[PDB]
Amino acid sequence: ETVPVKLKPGMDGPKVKQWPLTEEKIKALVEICTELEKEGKISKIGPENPYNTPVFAIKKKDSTKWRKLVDFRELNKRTQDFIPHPAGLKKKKSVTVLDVGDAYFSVPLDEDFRKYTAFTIPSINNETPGIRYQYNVLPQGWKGSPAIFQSSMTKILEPFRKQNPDIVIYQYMDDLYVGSDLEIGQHRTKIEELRQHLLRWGLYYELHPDKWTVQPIVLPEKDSWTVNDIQKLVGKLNWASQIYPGIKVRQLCKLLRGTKALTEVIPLTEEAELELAENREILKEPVHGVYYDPSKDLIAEIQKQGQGQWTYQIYQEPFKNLKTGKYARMRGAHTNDVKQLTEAVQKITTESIVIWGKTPKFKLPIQKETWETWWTEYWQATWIPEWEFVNTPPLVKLWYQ
Amino acid sequence: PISPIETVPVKLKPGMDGPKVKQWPLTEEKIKALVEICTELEKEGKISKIGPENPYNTPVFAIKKSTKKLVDFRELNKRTQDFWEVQLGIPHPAGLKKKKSVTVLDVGDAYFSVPLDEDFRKYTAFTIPSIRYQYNVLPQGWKGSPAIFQSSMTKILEPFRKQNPDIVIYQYMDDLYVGSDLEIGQHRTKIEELRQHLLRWGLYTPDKKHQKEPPFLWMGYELHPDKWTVQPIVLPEKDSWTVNDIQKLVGKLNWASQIYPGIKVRQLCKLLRGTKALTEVIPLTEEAELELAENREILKEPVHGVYYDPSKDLIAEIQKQGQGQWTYQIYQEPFKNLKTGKYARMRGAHTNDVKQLTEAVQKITTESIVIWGKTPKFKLPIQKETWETWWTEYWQATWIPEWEFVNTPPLVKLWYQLEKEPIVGAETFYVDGAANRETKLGKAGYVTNRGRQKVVTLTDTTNQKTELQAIYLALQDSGLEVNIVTDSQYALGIIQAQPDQSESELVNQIIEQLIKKEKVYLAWVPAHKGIGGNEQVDKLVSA
Ligand SMILES: Cc1ccnc2c1NC(=O)c1cccnc1N2C1CC1
Repeated sequence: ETVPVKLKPGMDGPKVKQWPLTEEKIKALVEICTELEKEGKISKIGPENPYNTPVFAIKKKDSTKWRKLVDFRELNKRTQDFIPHPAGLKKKKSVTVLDVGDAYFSVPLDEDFRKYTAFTIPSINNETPGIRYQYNVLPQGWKGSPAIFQSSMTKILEPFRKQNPDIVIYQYMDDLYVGSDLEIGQHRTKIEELRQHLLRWGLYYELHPDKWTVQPIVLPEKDSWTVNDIQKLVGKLNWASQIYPGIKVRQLCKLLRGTKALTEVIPLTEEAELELAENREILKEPVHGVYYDPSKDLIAEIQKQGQGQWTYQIYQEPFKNLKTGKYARMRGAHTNDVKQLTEAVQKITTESIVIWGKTPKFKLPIQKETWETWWTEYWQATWIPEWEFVNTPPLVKLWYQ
Repeated sequence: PISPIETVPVKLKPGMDGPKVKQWPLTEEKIKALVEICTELEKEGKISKIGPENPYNTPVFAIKKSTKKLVDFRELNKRTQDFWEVQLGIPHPAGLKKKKSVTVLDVGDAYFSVPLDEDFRKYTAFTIPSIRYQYNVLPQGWKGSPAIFQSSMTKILEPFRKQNPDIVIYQYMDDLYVGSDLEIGQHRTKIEELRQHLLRWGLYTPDKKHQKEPPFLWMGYELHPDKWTVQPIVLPEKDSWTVNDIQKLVGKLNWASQIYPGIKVRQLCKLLRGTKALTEVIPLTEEAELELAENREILKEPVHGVYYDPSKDLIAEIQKQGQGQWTYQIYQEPFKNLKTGKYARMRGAHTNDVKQLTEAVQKITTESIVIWGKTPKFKLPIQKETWETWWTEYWQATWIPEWEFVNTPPLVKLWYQLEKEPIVGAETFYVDGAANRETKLGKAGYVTNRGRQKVVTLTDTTNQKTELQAIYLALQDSGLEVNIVTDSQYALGIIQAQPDQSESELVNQIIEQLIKKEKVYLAWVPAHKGIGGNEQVDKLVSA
């Protein structure tokens, strides 16, 4: 049978529109889509269905195979409401991620809700009308899916949980998060073990939580200080003063009284030396009393430092960061800000799941057109977060550098 | 011409309900026209009689002047559910691939040949003033007819498409362009197979005798199956020129700027200043007579292009045609263009050629992906070095697809660079600016390590305006090198961004000074703190 489902009061189905895709991506979606038609997963629809959501194709970890990906961000917000996230997982030692989108194909979708899932495959140069289809079973990427299929999920995970009662399994949309403390060899296998147990009903990258913190701010150490040098330090210090209110700068400012040359080297009094020492000592730890509020939204802001570096901060309330960090590089595409920014977005969303089990609202230092033209060329997750574009201040970065 | 095609289920918006509009009691003069019309119509299948059960009704008319019927369904439209948008984007010449032959079938009264949802069918009721009838096919001008017809059309072609994969069909409006690579006899033959096929499902199309001939005009171009052309347009001449007149000329010349070079409309455009009415007559000036001439010649040269060849690389080259303006062309064989265009001087709050060039590229890449589903290899008037230098010093994320340098002045460069560190032996100015928010009265100025200093009163100003002013002064009154320290993170940003183009008079005056200097180092400090230097100017620009 099929459990009924509805949109929230007053809401109507999405009517977003289809971005154009490259040739390579269209061909692939046709192959993929025909097959699913043969199997009765999807059905061509009429012009009497006015709804629509965008779709595209990605490559995964490394295969030559493509994966269909539908952006239900919108449909999800309009879908009605319906586990209690495991504090453990985060404190674990090694989490591997598995894609279970499949399981949903084995379940019928209440036909009244089906129209809402309509989507369209484009055609090059508009020579052909698009190809329209709507889902007949539970569709990957949708919010309702994981819910409606939990009764079955635990049921199958029932045994393995019992067997290994010290490994944590948390689910998020199409992903399954498994965490243990075993040797990174008998860990990698216990996983596979599941890969097979999981494959008896029918389905088919090592993270490391213990090192995700709120990295400390540092200050420059100098041989000899100059006016420029001091001014700069006062600038940064002043900023930080907002977080740590006990930070002082009366003694450092005193050294600048006058209207001197910018390069003029200045000697540090014993007073300034103290101020520094103290300030340095106040910054050896994150600020006090910062706690996660679940009746608010997670926010993530990112700065570009250059040379392949990017810094970020996840917070709920200004100046009270829950976590901060930096993402760089490891052997890949030598120079493509866009690729890097996408990757960075994925890394951050992941943690926000591991820890809090929800996605953060991004603030991207880039331009809409640039972002929308290319991000898909490098995406890799079954999920997609929310985001907006901005004009990064000057300090902000200088501060985190 | 009734169709054996399954119908599309329809419904009225939720809550809404069928029309029940009265029926005019017009003369029997027109009646007999209707009686007949509707009868053949009836026995043609298109309509059917009814009676007691259909309480819905829409006004029907009979029209004389065509010297030999018009039902109005507006009220039924704002009742019908919404349908899926009909293809709004359409093919562009440069996207097609060459053919041996091309024919265009004319799906005439395609509309009236398609069934109407038996269910929904009732609401299309209308009575002939003293017979009740019902529509059975898609009515002229009814909300869903376009959308529904196009689809039905799509189905009917499905098989045929599968079996003749080397054949290519384009549905548009009431048209079917079909081209191929077969021989002229074979091609003629296939077409006739389509006709019958369509004929098979109740959709009639004229024959090879009553057709339409190549080339075909498509949004400005003339199309042959082997190549395309742009009909040389005409610019009338006369004494009388209304504003309206002049506006139109500008429009035409403007579109041709895309295809033809050296087209200009400035002096011809500076002719609408002040105009009081569209019927007003502006005396054509001289430069506006001279320009109008140069354009006429240039417009006499014919322009020929070619189609797309899937087995060849795509390549775009761009040019700096003056500030904010750019030109581009795309080809596959040197000299043989596919398409070319122009981008009007985007004008912002502050940018530079490197930033601008970046957008042009982006726009072209978006364009390309839609025409060909690919992106060309770029050839640009910029140094690879210039690009690496900007890439690292800029905060926003930025990128350019594979490209290669093409020395071809004017190249696009950076008009000035900021020092990464302060300068030894250069004067040092501390500048400030303050303005009241209730009176908008302000003060700008500076102090230096060389004794000197200046202040300046302002009117109708603001915090960011005066703050920028202080900087201009300093830049203005000094040697070829300088160290400048301001407390406005606002003004820092604008400049840190090495802008070279802007709409603000002041920003430009500054950009100019900046281009001049030999070395410049801009520095920032918190405002209103103790910090020496800053607390001097702080005091002088207050009152
Ligand atoms: C107007 C139009 C729009 C889209 N495609 C075409 C046409 N018309 C043609 O004349 C044509 C010319 C060259 C290549 N394809 C063409 N055809 C395709 C059908 C063979």
